[PDB]
Amino acid sequence: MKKIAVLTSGGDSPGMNAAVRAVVRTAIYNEIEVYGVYHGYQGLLNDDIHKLELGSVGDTIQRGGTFLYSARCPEFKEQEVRKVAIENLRKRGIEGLVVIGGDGSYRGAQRISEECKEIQTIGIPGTIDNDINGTDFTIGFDTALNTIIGLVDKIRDTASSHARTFIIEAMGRDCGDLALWAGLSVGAETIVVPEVKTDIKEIADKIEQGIKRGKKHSIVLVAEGCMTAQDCQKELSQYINVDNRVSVLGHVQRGGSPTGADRVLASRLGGYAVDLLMQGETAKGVGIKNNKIVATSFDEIFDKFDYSLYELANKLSI
Amino acid sequence: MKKIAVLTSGGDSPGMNAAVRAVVRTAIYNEIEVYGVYHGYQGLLNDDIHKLELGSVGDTIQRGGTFLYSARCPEFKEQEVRKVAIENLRKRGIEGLVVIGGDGSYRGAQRISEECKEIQTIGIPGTIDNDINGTDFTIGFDTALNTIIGLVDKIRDTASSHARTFIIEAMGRDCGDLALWAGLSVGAETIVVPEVKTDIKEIADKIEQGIKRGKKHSIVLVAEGCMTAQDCQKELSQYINVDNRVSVLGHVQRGGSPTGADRVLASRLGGYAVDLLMQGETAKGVGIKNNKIVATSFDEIFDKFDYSLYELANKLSI
Ligand SMILES: Nc1ncnc2c1ncn2[C@@H]1O[C@H](COP(=O)(O)OP(=O)(O)NP(=O)(O)O)[C@@H](O)[C@H]1O
Ligand SMILES: Nc1ncnc2c1ncn2[C@@H]1O[C@H](COP(=O)(O)OP(=O)(O)NP(=O)(O)O)[C@@H](O)[C@H]1O
Repeated sequence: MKKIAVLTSGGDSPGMNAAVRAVVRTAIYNEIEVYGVYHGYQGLLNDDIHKLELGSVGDTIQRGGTFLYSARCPEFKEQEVRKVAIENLRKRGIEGLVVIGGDGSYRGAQRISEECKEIQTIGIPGTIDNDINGTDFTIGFDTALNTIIGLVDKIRDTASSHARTFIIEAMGRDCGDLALWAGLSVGAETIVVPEVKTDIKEIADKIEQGIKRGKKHSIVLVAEGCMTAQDCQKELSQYINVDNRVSVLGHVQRGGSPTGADRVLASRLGGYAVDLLMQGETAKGVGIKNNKIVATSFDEIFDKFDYSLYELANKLSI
Repeated sequence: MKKIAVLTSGGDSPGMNAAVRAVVRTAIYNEIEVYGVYHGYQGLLNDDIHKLELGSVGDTIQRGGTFLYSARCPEFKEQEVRKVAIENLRKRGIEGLVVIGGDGSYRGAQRISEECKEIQTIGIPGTIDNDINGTDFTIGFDTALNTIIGLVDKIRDTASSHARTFIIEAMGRDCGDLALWAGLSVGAETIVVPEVKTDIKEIADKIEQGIKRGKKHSIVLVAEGCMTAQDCQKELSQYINVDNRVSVLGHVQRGGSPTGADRVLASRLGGYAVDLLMQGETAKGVGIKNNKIVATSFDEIFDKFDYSLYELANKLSI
């Protein structure tokens, strides 16, 4: 393991920079040359590979997004195209490749191990979802959660007092963890998530039942996987008279400085990824499982929901 | 278990309110009457006990500190004094008492179980320290960590550019976790903690060795357990010419809105505490051990340091 490349792919999440920083610093410290791949897997095809120094990642740990960029490269689903990406690494004597992204970007990394015995591949879970296997939390999740806390606190403060209701759309993809954790933290009366059978009657039953009993504003937190905020406002107007503040949080949830948890967590995994490449291991995602740093094969990853925590959220509301 | 009292003791930490909120809501939901004890154990002697309703804890989850207050009651170390506190609960038909504080406040709770078979006692780890046994993190730690991130980022931004060095004092008590996690997150070149043998020569060796090699500012993060910030500035002037920004963070670290992690973590433990009182258990601290909610006897608690994570911090700096 004498040369390592690293790349960022998929949705950008807070701590991607810290993770890169960790990989670069760890590698150079172990006398490995490191190459920054720009623009996700698009970069990989464009031969947008550049050698990185210790200074390349100064003043980054606190930075939102990724300083190598990210892309969608839907063409990376093809053997023939991926051939051109492996050559670009092959020709340059790169033996290890580190991928920081979601479960989609992992699949790309799994392929490269399958289609090139010469390149070791490791995955680092840079995503907001908490959707990734073999890790309890992903790098981005804790930051997003607070971003939602904050923006909710701001909708509250910038609102008319006539507003009884806050139908708030939170980002995950197919995973209701964000909305459950965010819902709990802003003390939301309803939480709508793809994992629990959603009773709109019951939710309107509740809003009518406790506001009009003297509640300032109820807030409903909604997982994008489950439905849109406007959908929830539509479906709730089917029982009850409410249209008060359909706030569609969106891509702001992806931005902002990583919180402490993500910087630390990113750094540990960024390091670990480098250790495992030197150990000669491959085709694994790294993570934190039961407060323990671990590696899980891309096999096991592609072959979570705490209903307890959800029930508690509802105990705490009424 | 028909009546529960709850109290906050010791240093106030972010999420104490969320924890109370959780206890109150959970108890009432299970048709238990709940009593708010004001001013820590001082309240307990003053008979500052008041019945709480669901509304008593509205608009609190996001609030810093505790709305029942906290006190130092050094007199609570005495059998005779504690007699008067047990009567005050005894006379009122209170069968369970919930204590939210540090390991000091736990000891008080352990006593009451030992000196009253009639009152079940549970402890919830509301403290910044991360000093408490049977829990990986305490309620307050994640919030504090970001408070340090933020205030450091502000010292940076509000500083002259002539300043090469930032000797920053972080709060823990006898535990260097905060300074290690904070140190890592602001990318600090030195981290001074009570657990590792501190080489001041080596630290000045490093500042001289890399600033004067073109580094804007080095930051040194210092655990209060280990030494004062001024002590570190003094001891460093014994090798090298530096006195640039001895910022003594202090009690601001205790304040501020809890982050997401602490609200959630507080809520889970606040609930769990109530469950365990109904289950008939006693003299335990609750917590989260290897991503699992657990209870540990006050016995085991009074009978952590990741040197790996510390080593990584130093790999990532130079
Ligand atoms: N199933 C797949 N097979 C091969 N390559 C893939 C696959 N899925 C994704 N990729 C490649 O990796 C990129 C990742 O896209 P995407 O699935 O949006 O990222 P993600 O890593 O899941 N992040 P997020 O969108 O936050 O979940 C795609 O643009 C492709 O370039
Ligand atoms: N060893 C003890 N025995 C009996 N009572 C105690 C003991 N230590 C503390 N107390 C009581 O509990 C309070 C807690 O004080 P302290 O040790 O400051 O709190 P803590 O819970 O450790 N929080 P922190 O200061 O953040 O660590 C004291 O003021 C006493 O009222």
